[PDB]
Amino acid sequence: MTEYKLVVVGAGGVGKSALTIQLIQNHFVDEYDPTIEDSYRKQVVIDGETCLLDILDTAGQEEYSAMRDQYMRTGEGFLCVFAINNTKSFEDIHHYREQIKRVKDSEDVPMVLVGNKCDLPSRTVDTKQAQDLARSYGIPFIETSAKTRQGVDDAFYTLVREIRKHKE
Amino acid sequence: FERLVELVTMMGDQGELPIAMALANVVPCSQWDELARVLVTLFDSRHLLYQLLWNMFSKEVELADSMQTLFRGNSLASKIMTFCFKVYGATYLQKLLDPLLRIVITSSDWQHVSFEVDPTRLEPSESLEENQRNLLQMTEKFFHAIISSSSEFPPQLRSVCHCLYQVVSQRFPQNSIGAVGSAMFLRFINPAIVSPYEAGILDKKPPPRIERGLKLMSKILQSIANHVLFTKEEHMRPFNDFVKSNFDAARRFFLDIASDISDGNVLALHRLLWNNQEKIGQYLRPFDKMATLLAYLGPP
Amino acid sequence: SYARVRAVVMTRDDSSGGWLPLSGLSSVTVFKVPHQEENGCADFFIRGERLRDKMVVLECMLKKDLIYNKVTPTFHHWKIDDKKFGLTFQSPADARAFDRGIRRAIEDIS
Ligand SMILES: Nc1nc2c(ncn2[C@@H]2O[C@H](COP(=O)(O)OP(=O)(O)NP(=O)(O)O)[C@@H](O)[C@H]2O)c(=O)[nH]1
Ligand SMILES: [Mg+2]
Ligand SMILES: [Zn+2]
Repeated sequence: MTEYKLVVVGAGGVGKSALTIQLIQNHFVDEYDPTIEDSYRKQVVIDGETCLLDILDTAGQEEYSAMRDQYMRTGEGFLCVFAINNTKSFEDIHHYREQIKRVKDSEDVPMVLVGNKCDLPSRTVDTKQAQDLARSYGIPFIETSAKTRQGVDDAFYTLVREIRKHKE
Repeated sequence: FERLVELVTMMGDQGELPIAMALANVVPCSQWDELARVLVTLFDSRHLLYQLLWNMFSKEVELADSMQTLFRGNSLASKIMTFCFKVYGATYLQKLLDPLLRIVITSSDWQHVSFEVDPTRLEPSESLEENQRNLLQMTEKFFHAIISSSSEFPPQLRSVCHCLYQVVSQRFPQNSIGAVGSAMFLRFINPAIVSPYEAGILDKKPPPRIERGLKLMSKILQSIANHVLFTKEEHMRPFNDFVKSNFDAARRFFLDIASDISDGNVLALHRLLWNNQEKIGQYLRPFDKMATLLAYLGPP
Repeated sequence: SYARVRAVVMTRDDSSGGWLPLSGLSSVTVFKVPHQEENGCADFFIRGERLRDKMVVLECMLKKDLIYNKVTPTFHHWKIDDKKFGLTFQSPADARAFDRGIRRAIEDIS
């Protein structure tokens, strides 16, 4: 089995941990526990290949920005997560992507744009906006909701497919 | 002098701070990082720091949905709090953490000290039982030095945490001290523990094995501060007995600190003022009075 | 609550040189507020409200190192660092029961 080191990044409160838990432990955390750095591992099959997923849950709090150089250095794929009811959250993805490119010294680093909290009825970032921003990046965009577990497998599996195309 | 910052520090009836609150809800989020620097330094220069903190902190708890949303994430008031910890507790953290850090690096570099407690990440030569002890020993003396540091806590922060203590107590009188201690550890103590070099405490980054242990120690220290057991990562559960015992020791330290400067750079406050001056009066006297000073003193 | 009596709260005046009521007769209670789960670690308090208007007149936080002087029956006073607080009881039976309550409260501090 091949190891795929995934990294979840985004602003604080977008649902990075809630999305990670629904993938690993298959249950929705209703609490808000701001993380520093959590690590997980899961074995799964994508497109017929069995593989291990090395998942890294990062700190959205801006005080822990000095840790970003290390996990961007060792990570292979990045799941850029934003919340659809926080326009700030949508625009923060830029500064994460620019630092990933700078430490990788590359313009093509595999990553996926994820718009979380799709269960809410009020959204400040509609779908066509995030689709156009993803086209600017050249990366896929997937709508997810850690509450109802919508698109959580799709978001993580798609990031894996981006790493496969990059390795070839 | 023709430079009147009074308008900014003007207080309405019931202490409204009309100019700052209107400036807080219209300035772009990019400049929030320096708006907190401008307002904190200005109000502190005129002995109105408590009035600024009382107004901005009240707005946060007011609009916060629940106690777990309180001061989590990055908003302007969250920037103001971290700035006050920064400019007033830098010397406090520096002289407190530097001795313990130099004991961890200069000393104990003799042995193969490893704090790796994740089994799937552990080298075959190293031992899990031994590394688990190494982490708890380091975490113990670090935690003891913080709890015993009450007599060295600077007064400006003690005023910030108490101001934070009272404002939340108006809506959540039960266990309001918990919110102070978590934000205290999450936004001030732990970020400097994880990255001592970037915080200005050390001259260079510690060795890679120490950096892994400091990161794991701050995860434990945060669990103690949040008064919550480890429930996510299975390899942090072995420390639940350690964090369950030190719950109320930190709670006593939080109850302690929560109970009762040369202004520099010649801030181009008017440069900040007029750039976001457009449509300040979107509300619902000073804006009319402000326009005369802005028209006479043209933007630079 | 751990105990519940009706007594007059006392405060030592440094200008007067003796103990004086804080102005009313109060119902003094000893209770705990759980930190998290009800059957878990908690904080302990002494609280007294005047009977006429249910207005709080004394609120303490019990500590393990707290000294509790029982110089005479129906009169107890203690110390919370800078400030000094006291109580005078209407009967020794009420004073003894209130002492038993805070004695077990400190035993449950942990
Ligand atoms: N309605 C709804 N709420 C969600 C969803 N995902 C997360 N939340 C809520 O978002 C809050 C924060 O979630 P969390 O996963 O801790 O966010 P985070 O990205 O981990 N924050 P941090 O960066 O500090 O770790 C919690 O209240 C959680 O319940 C979602 O899909 N729908
Ligand atoms: Mg998280
Ligand atoms: Zn407790």
